Amino acid sequence: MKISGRNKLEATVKEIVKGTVMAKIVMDYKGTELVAAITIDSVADLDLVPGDKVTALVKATEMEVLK
Amino acid sequence: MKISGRNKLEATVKEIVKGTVMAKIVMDYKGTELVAAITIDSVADLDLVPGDKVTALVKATEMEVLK
Amino acid sequence: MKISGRNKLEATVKEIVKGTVMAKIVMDYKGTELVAAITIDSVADLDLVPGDKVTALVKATEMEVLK
Amino acid sequence: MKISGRNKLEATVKEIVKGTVMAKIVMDYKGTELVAAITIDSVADLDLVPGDKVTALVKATEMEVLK
Amino acid sequence: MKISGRNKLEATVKEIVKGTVMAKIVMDYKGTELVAAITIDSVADLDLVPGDKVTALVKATEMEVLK
Amino acid sequence: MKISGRNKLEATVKEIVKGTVMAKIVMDYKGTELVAAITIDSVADLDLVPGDKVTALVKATEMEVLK
Repeated sequence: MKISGRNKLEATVKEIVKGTVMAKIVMDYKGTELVAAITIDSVADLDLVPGDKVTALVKATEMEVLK
Repeated sequence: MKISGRNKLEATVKEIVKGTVMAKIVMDYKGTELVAAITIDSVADLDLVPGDKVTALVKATEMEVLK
Repeated sequence: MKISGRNKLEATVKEIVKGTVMAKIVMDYKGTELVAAITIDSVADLDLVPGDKVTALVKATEMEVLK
Repeated sequence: MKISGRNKLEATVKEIVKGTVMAKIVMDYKGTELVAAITIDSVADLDLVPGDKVTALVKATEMEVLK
Repeated sequence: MKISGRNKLEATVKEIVKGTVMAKIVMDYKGTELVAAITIDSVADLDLVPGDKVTALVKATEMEVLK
Repeated sequence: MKISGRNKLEATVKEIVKGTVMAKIVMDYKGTELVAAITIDSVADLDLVPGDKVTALVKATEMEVLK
Protein backbone atom coordinates (compact mmCIF):
# COMPACT_ATOMS: atom_id res chain seq x y z
CA MET A 1 0.00 0.00 0.00
CA LYS A 2 1.08 3.59 -0.66
CA ILE A 3 1.29 5.88 2.40
CA SER A 4 0.27 9.56 2.57
CA GLY A 5 3.09 10.40 5.02
CA ARG A 6 5.42 12.06 2.51
CA ASN A 7 8.82 11.68 4.16
CA LYS A 8 10.39 8.23 3.79
CA LEU A 9 13.97 7.83 5.09
CA GLU A 10 15.73 4.54 4.25
CA ALA A 11 17.86 4.02 7.35
CA THR A 12 19.64 1.45 9.49
CA VAL A 13 18.91 0.75 13.16
CA LYS A 14 21.94 1.44 15.37
CA GLU A 15 20.52 1.09 18.89
CA ILE A 16 17.28 0.29 20.71
CA VAL A 17 16.46 1.27 24.30
CA LYS A 18 13.26 -0.26 25.68
CA GLY A 19 11.28 1.35 28.50
CA THR A 20 7.99 0.24 30.08
CA VAL A 21 5.83 1.82 27.39
CA MET A 22 8.13 3.60 24.94
CA ALA A 23 11.26 2.67 23.00
CA LYS A 24 14.05 4.80 21.58
CA ILE A 25 15.12 3.73 18.08
CA VAL A 26 18.45 5.30 17.07
CA MET A 27 19.14 5.08 13.33
CA ASP A 28 21.73 6.08 10.77
CA TYR A 29 20.55 7.93 7.65
CA LYS A 30 23.30 8.61 5.12
CA GLY A 31 25.59 9.66 7.97
CA THR A 32 23.03 11.57 10.05
CA GLU A 33 21.66 10.20 13.30
CA LEU A 34 17.89 9.86 13.62
CA VAL A 35 15.96 9.22 16.84
CA ALA A 36 12.40 7.87 16.87
CA ALA A 37 10.26 7.30 19.98
CA ILE A 38 7.68 4.55 19.39
CA THR A 39 5.86 2.00 21.57
CA ILE A 40 7.56 -1.16 22.80
CA ASP A 41 4.58 -2.94 21.20
CA SER A 42 5.82 -1.74 17.82
CA VAL A 43 9.41 -2.80 18.51
CA ALA A 44 8.07 -6.29 19.15
CA ASP A 45 5.64 -6.38 16.22
CA LEU A 46 8.28 -5.21 13.75
CA ASP A 47 10.82 -7.30 15.70
CA LEU A 48 13.47 -4.61 15.36
CA VAL A 49 17.11 -5.32 16.13
CA PRO A 50 20.30 -3.30 15.61
CA GLY A 51 21.48 -3.63 12.01
CA ASP A 52 17.98 -3.88 10.52
CA LYS A 53 17.13 -1.87 7.42
CA VAL A 54 14.02 0.22 8.13
CA THR A 55 12.12 3.17 6.69
CA ALA A 56 11.63 6.15 9.03
CA LEU A 57 8.33 7.86 8.19
CA VAL A 58 7.26 11.44 8.93
CA LYS A 59 3.99 13.14 7.94
CA ALA A 60 4.54 16.40 6.06
CA THR A 61 2.53 18.35 8.64
CA GLU A 62 4.92 17.19 11.40
CA MET A 63 8.07 18.58 9.78
CA GLU A 64 9.32 22.03 10.79
CA VAL A 65 11.82 24.17 8.87
CA LEU A 66 14.66 26.09 10.50
CA LYS A 67 16.72 28.78 8.76
CA MET B 1 19.59 27.77 21.44
CA LYS B 2 19.60 23.97 21.53
CA ILE B 3 16.37 22.27 20.38
CA SER B 4 14.82 19.15 21.96
CA GLY B 5 13.45 17.98 18.56
CA ARG B 6 16.02 15.25 17.88
CA ASN B 7 15.90 14.95 14.10
CA LYS B 8 17.83 17.60 12.19
CA LEU B 9 18.28 17.16 8.42
CA GLU B 10 20.40 19.73 6.57
CA ALA B 11 18.60 20.26 3.27
CA THR B 12 18.03 22.62 0.36
CA VAL B 13 14.71 24.18 -0.65
CA LYS B 14 13.69 23.12 -4.16
CA GLU B 15 10.16 24.49 -4.41
CA ILE B 16 7.56 26.43 -2.45
CA VAL B 17 3.82 26.27 -3.12
CA LYS B 18 1.71 28.82 -1.23
CA GLY B 19 -1.91 28.25 -0.24
CA THR B 20 -4.13 30.59 1.78
CA VAL B 21 -2.96 29.23 5.13
CA MET B 22 -0.42 26.47 4.49
CA ALA B 23 2.67 26.19 2.31
CA LYS B 24 4.38 23.13 0.84
CA ILE B 25 8.17 23.21 1.22
CA VAL B 26 9.84 20.71 -1.09
CA MET B 27 13.46 20.02 -0.12
CA ASP B 28 16.41 17.86 -1.12
CA TYR B 29 18.29 15.86 1.54
CA LYS B 30 21.27 14.09 -0.05
CA GLY B 31 19.18 13.04 -3.04
CA THR B 32 16.01 12.19 -1.11
CA GLU B 33 13.01 14.49 -1.47
CA LEU B 34 11.44 15.86 1.70
CA VAL B 35 8.06 17.60 1.96
CA ALA B 36 7.08 19.86 4.86
CA ALA B 37 3.69 21.54 5.35
CA ILE B 38 4.01 24.75 7.38
CA THR B 39 2.16 28.07 7.64
CA ILE B 40 2.55 30.81 5.04
CA ASP B 41 3.35 32.97 8.09
CA SER B 42 6.55 30.96 8.51
CA VAL B 43 7.45 31.31 4.82
CA ALA B 44 7.22 35.08 5.28
CA ASP B 45 9.04 35.22 8.65
CA LEU B 46 11.94 33.02 7.51
CA ASP B 47 11.79 34.51 4.00
CA LEU B 48 12.05 31.03 2.51
CA VAL B 49 12.95 30.95 -1.18
CA PRO B 50 14.10 28.21 -3.57
CA GLY B 51 17.79 27.49 -3.05
CA ASP B 52 17.83 28.25 0.69
CA LYS B 53 19.93 25.99 2.91
CA VAL B 54 17.71 24.98 5.84
CA THR B 55 17.31 22.40 8.58
CA ALA B 56 14.26 20.12 8.46
CA LEU B 57 13.24 19.36 12.06
CA VAL B 58 11.21 16.45 13.41
CA LYS B 59 10.37 15.61 17.02
CA ALA B 60 11.32 12.04 18.01
CA THR B 61 7.74 11.25 19.00
CA GLU B 62 6.52 12.18 15.50
CA MET B 63 8.71 9.69 13.66
CA GLU B 64 7.33 6.26 12.79
CA VAL B 65 9.39 3.23 11.76
CA LEU B 66 8.44 0.76 9.02
CA LYS B 67 9.87 -2.70 8.32
CA MET C 1 6.04 -3.59 5.51
CA LYS C 2 4.73 -3.54 9.08
CA ILE C 3 4.10 0.00 10.40
CA SER C 4 4.88 1.23 13.93
CA GLY C 5 1.86 3.57 13.94
CA ARG C 6 -0.46 1.46 16.09
CA ASN C 7 -3.89 2.67 15.04
CA LYS C 8 -5.26 1.28 11.78
CA LEU C 9 -8.89 1.88 10.80
CA GLU C 10 -10.21 0.23 7.62
CA ALA C 11 -12.43 2.94 6.16
CA THR C 12 -14.08 4.19 2.98
CA VAL C 13 -13.53 7.58 1.33
CA LYS C 14 -16.76 9.59 1.13
CA GLU C 15 -15.55 12.97 -0.15
CA ILE C 16 -12.38 14.87 -0.98
CA VAL C 17 -11.93 18.65 -0.87
CA LYS C 18 -8.72 19.90 -2.50
CA GLY C 19 -7.02 23.14 -1.46
CA THR C 20 -3.78 24.61 -2.83
CA VAL C 21 -1.58 22.65 -0.43
CA MET C 22 -3.82 20.51 1.76
CA ALA C 23 -6.74 18.18 1.09
CA LYS C 24 -9.59 17.16 3.39
CA ILE C 25 -10.31 13.42 3.19
CA VAL C 26 -13.74 12.61 4.65
CA MET C 27 -14.13 8.91 5.44
CA ASP C 28 -16.67 6.55 6.95
CA TYR C 29 -15.55 4.06 9.58
CA LYS C 30 -18.37 1.69 10.56
CA GLY C 31 -20.76 4.65 10.66
CA THR C 32 -18.39 7.20 12.22
CA GLU C 33 -17.14 10.10 10.12
CA LEU C 34 -13.35 10.51 10.06
CA VAL C 35 -11.49 13.54 8.70
CA ALA C 36 -7.85 13.46 7.61
CA ALA C 37 -5.90 16.53 6.43
CA ILE C 38 -3.11 15.44 4.08
CA THR C 39 -1.19 17.03 1.21
CA ILE C 40 -2.70 17.30 -2.27
CA ASP C 41 0.48 15.53 -3.40
CA SER C 42 -0.66 12.44 -1.50
CA VAL C 43 -4.12 12.55 -3.09
CA ALA C 44 -2.43 12.48 -6.49
CA ASP C 45 0.11 9.80 -5.53
CA LEU C 46 -2.48 7.49 -3.96
CA ASP C 47 -5.04 8.46 -6.61
CA LEU C 48 -7.62 8.79 -3.86
CA VAL C 49 -11.24 8.99 -5.04
CA PRO C 50 -14.64 8.68 -3.37
CA GLY C 51 -15.53 5.05 -2.70
CA ASP C 52 -11.93 3.96 -2.17
CA LYS C 53 -11.27 1.46 0.63
CA VAL C 54 -8.35 2.84 2.64
CA THR C 55 -6.65 2.56 6.01
CA ALA C 56 -6.69 5.58 8.32
CA LEU C 57 -3.42 5.53 10.31
CA VAL C 58 -2.61 7.27 13.60
CA LYS C 59 0.57 7.14 15.71
CA ALA C 60 -0.05 6.09 19.33
CA THR C 61 1.66 9.21 20.67
CA GLU C 62 -0.73 11.43 18.70
CA MET C 63 -3.93 10.04 20.22
CA GLU C 64 -5.47 11.76 23.25
CA VAL C 65 -8.02 10.28 25.64
CA LEU C 66 -11.04 12.20 26.96
CA LYS C 67 -13.23 11.05 29.87
CA MET D 1 -16.75 22.44 25.05
CA LYS D 2 -16.57 21.61 21.35
CA ILE D 3 -13.14 20.44 20.18
CA SER D 4 -11.43 21.28 16.91
CA GLY D 5 -9.79 17.82 16.75
CA ARG D 6 -12.09 16.21 14.19
CA ASN D 7 -11.73 12.51 15.01
CA LYS D 8 -13.74 11.43 18.02
CA LEU D 9 -13.56 7.65 18.57
CA GLU D 10 -16.00 6.56 21.30
CA ALA D 11 -14.26 3.58 22.85
CA THR D 12 -13.84 1.40 25.93
CA VAL D 13 -10.62 1.05 27.93
CA LYS D 14 -9.34 -2.53 27.94
CA GLU D 15 -5.92 -2.19 29.58
CA ILE D 16 -3.51 0.37 31.05
CA VAL D 17 0.26 -0.02 31.37
CA LYS D 18 2.10 2.64 33.35
CA GLY D 19 5.74 3.55 32.77
CA THR D 20 7.74 6.22 34.60
CA VAL D 21 6.50 9.04 32.37
CA MET D 22 4.21 7.54 29.74
CA ALA D 23 1.26 5.16 29.83
CA LYS D 24 -0.14 2.78 27.22
CA ILE D 25 -3.94 2.90 26.94
CA VAL D 26 -5.39 -0.08 25.04
CA MET D 27 -8.98 0.45 23.89
CA ASP D 28 -11.73 -1.27 21.94
CA TYR D 29 -13.31 0.91 19.25
CA LYS D 30 -16.20 -0.64 17.32
CA GLY D 31 -14.44 -4.01 17.43
CA THR D 32 -10.96 -2.73 16.53
CA GLU D 33 -8.11 -2.21 18.98
CA LEU D 34 -6.67 1.25 19.55
CA VAL D 35 -3.45 2.12 21.40
CA ALA D 36 -2.77 5.60 22.79
CA ALA D 37 0.40 6.76 24.58
CA ILE D 38 -0.35 9.54 27.07
CA THR D 39 1.26 10.80 30.27
CA ILE D 40 0.88 8.96 33.55
CA ASP D 41 -0.30 12.30 34.92
CA SER D 42 -3.35 12.02 32.67
CA VAL D 43 -4.17 8.47 33.78
CA ALA D 44 -4.21 9.80 37.34
CA ASP D 45 -6.14 12.99 36.52
CA LEU D 46 -8.83 11.16 34.51
CA ASP D 47 -8.82 8.25 36.98
CA LEU D 48 -8.69 5.91 33.99
CA VAL D 49 -9.45 2.21 34.53
CA PRO D 50 -10.56 -0.75 32.40
CA GLY D 51 -14.23 -0.64 31.36
CA ASP D 52 -14.21 3.16 31.26
CA LYS D 53 -16.12 4.70 28.35
CA VAL D 54 -13.82 7.30 26.80
CA THR D 55 -13.30 9.32 23.65
CA ALA D 56 -10.03 8.71 21.76
CA LEU D 57 -9.23 12.02 20.04
CA VAL D 58 -7.16 12.56 16.92
CA LYS D 59 -6.45 15.86 15.17
CA ALA D 60 -7.20 15.78 11.42
CA THR D 61 -3.65 16.86 10.59
CA GLU D 62 -2.31 13.84 12.49
CA MET D 63 -4.20 11.17 10.52
CA GLU D 64 -2.44 9.54 7.55
CA VAL D 65 -4.25 7.67 4.75
CA LEU D 66 -2.93 4.42 3.29
CA LYS D 67 -4.08 2.74 0.08
CA MET E 1 -15.00 15.66 30.10
CA LYS E 2 -11.41 15.83 31.35
CA ILE E 3 -8.83 15.81 28.52
CA SER E 4 -5.49 13.97 28.53
CA GLY E 5 -3.80 16.71 26.48
CA ARG E 6 -1.92 18.40 29.32
CA ASN E 7 -1.48 21.93 27.97
CA LYS E 8 -4.51 24.19 28.22
CA LEU E 9 -4.05 27.90 27.44
CA GLU E 10 -7.05 30.15 28.11
CA ALA E 11 -6.78 32.58 25.20
CA THR E 12 -8.70 35.05 23.04
CA VAL E 13 -9.24 34.79 19.27
CA LYS E 14 -7.58 37.72 17.48
CA GLU E 15 -7.93 36.75 13.81
CA ILE E 16 -9.22 33.93 11.61
CA VAL E 17 -7.96 33.35 8.04
CA LYS E 18 -9.92 30.71 6.11
CA GLY E 19 -8.42 28.69 3.25
CA THR E 20 -10.06 25.89 1.21
CA VAL E 21 -9.22 23.23 3.79
CA MET E 22 -7.27 24.82 6.65
CA ALA E 23 -7.81 27.87 8.82
CA LYS E 24 -5.28 29.99 10.73
CA ILE E 25 -6.51 30.91 14.22
CA VAL E 26 -4.41 33.74 15.69
CA MET E 27 -4.85 34.10 19.44
CA ASP E 28 -3.66 36.18 22.37
CA TYR E 29 -2.46 34.40 25.49
CA LYS E 30 -1.52 36.80 28.27
CA GLY E 31 0.17 39.08 25.73
CA THR E 32 1.82 36.30 23.71
CA GLU E 33 0.59 35.55 20.21
CA LEU E 34 -0.42 31.98 19.40
CA VAL E 35 -1.12 30.48 15.96
CA ALA E 36 -3.11 27.27 15.44
CA ALA E 37 -3.77 25.63 12.05
CA ILE E 38 -7.07 23.69 12.16
CA THR E 39 -9.66 22.67 9.55
CA ILE E 40 -12.18 25.17 8.25
CA ASP E 41 -14.89 22.68 9.29
CA SER E 42 -13.79 23.25 12.89
CA VAL E 43 -14.12 27.03 12.59
CA ALA E 44 -17.72 26.50 11.53
CA ASP E 45 -18.47 23.79 14.10
CA LEU E 46 -17.14 25.88 16.99
CA ASP E 47 -18.48 29.05 15.35
CA LEU E 48 -15.25 30.87 16.18
CA VAL E 49 -15.38 34.66 16.02
CA PRO E 50 -12.60 37.18 16.81
CA GLY E 51 -12.96 38.19 20.49
CA ASP E 52 -14.14 34.74 21.59
CA LYS E 53 -12.59 33.17 24.68
CA VAL E 54 -11.18 29.76 23.79
CA THR E 55 -8.80 27.13 25.10
CA ALA E 56 -5.73 26.32 23.01
CA LEU E 57 -4.86 22.65 23.54
CA VAL E 58 -1.53 20.89 23.08
CA LYS E 59 -0.63 17.26 23.75
CA ALA E 60 2.42 16.90 26.02
CA THR E 61 4.19 14.77 23.41
CA GLU E 62 3.84 17.56 20.82
CA MET E 63 5.64 20.21 22.87
CA GLU E 64 9.38 20.72 22.36
CA VAL E 65 11.76 22.54 24.68
CA LEU E 66 14.39 25.05 23.52
CA LYS E 67 17.25 26.41 25.64
CA MET F 1 18.14 30.38 13.40
CA LYS F 2 14.46 31.25 12.92
CA ILE F 3 12.04 28.36 13.54
CA SER F 4 8.85 27.68 11.57
CA GLY F 5 7.16 26.34 14.75
CA ARG F 6 4.89 29.31 15.41
CA ASN F 7 4.17 29.01 19.14
CA LYS F 8 6.97 30.14 21.44
CA LEU F 9 6.22 30.27 25.19
CA GLU F 10 8.90 31.74 27.44
CA ALA F 11 8.68 29.58 30.55
CA THR F 12 10.63 28.29 33.56
CA VAL F 13 11.33 24.64 34.35
CA LYS F 14 9.77 23.60 37.68
CA GLU F 15 10.34 19.84 37.69
CA ILE F 16 11.85 17.05 35.57
CA VAL F 17 10.98 13.35 35.83
CA LYS F 18 13.23 10.99 33.87
CA GLY F 19 11.97 7.65 32.57
CA THR F 20 13.86 5.02 30.55
CA VAL F 21 13.13 6.76 27.26
CA MET F 22 10.94 9.79 27.88
CA ALA F 23 11.09 12.65 30.37
CA LYS F 24 8.34 14.82 31.82
CA ILE F 25 9.24 18.53 31.80
CA VAL F 26 6.94 20.58 34.07
CA MET F 27 7.11 24.32 33.36
CA ASP F 28 5.53 27.54 34.58
CA TYR F 29 4.21 29.95 31.97
CA LYS F 30 2.96 33.21 33.46
CA GLY F 31 1.26 31.22 36.19
CA THR F 32 -0.09 28.40 34.00
CA GLU F 33 1.52 24.96 34.26
CA LEU F 34 2.85 23.39 31.05
CA VAL F 35 3.87 19.74 30.56
CA ALA F 36 6.16 18.57 27.76
CA ALA F 37 7.17 14.95 27.12
CA ILE F 38 10.56 14.80 25.38
CA THR F 39 13.38 12.22 25.23
CA ILE F 40 15.83 11.82 28.09
CA ASP F 41 18.47 12.38 25.40
CA SER F 42 17.24 15.96 25.04
CA VAL F 43 17.26 16.57 28.79
CA ALA F 44 20.94 15.60 28.74
CA ASP F 45 21.80 17.53 25.57
CA LEU F 46 20.14 20.72 26.82
CA ASP F 47 21.30 20.09 30.38
CA LEU F 48 17.79 20.89 31.56
CA VAL F 49 17.33 21.51 35.28
CA PRO F 50 14.68 23.09 37.51
CA GLY F 51 14.93 26.89 37.38
CA ASP F 52 16.07 27.01 33.76
CA LYS F 53 14.50 29.68 31.56
CA VAL F 54 13.39 27.91 28.39
CA THR F 55 11.15 28.29 25.38
CA ALA F 56 8.31 25.79 24.98
CA LEU F 57 7.74 25.27 21.25
CA VAL F 58 4.61 24.05 19.48
CA LYS F 59 3.99 23.65 15.75
CA ALA F 60 0.84 25.42 14.56
CA THR F 61 -0.57 22.23 13.05
CA GLU F 62 -0.32 20.52 16.44
CA MET F 63 -2.44 23.04 18.37
CA GLU F 64 -6.18 22.44 18.76
CA VAL F 65 -8.79 25.01 19.73
CA LEU F 66 -11.63 24.29 22.17
CA LYS F 67 -14.79 26.37 22.69
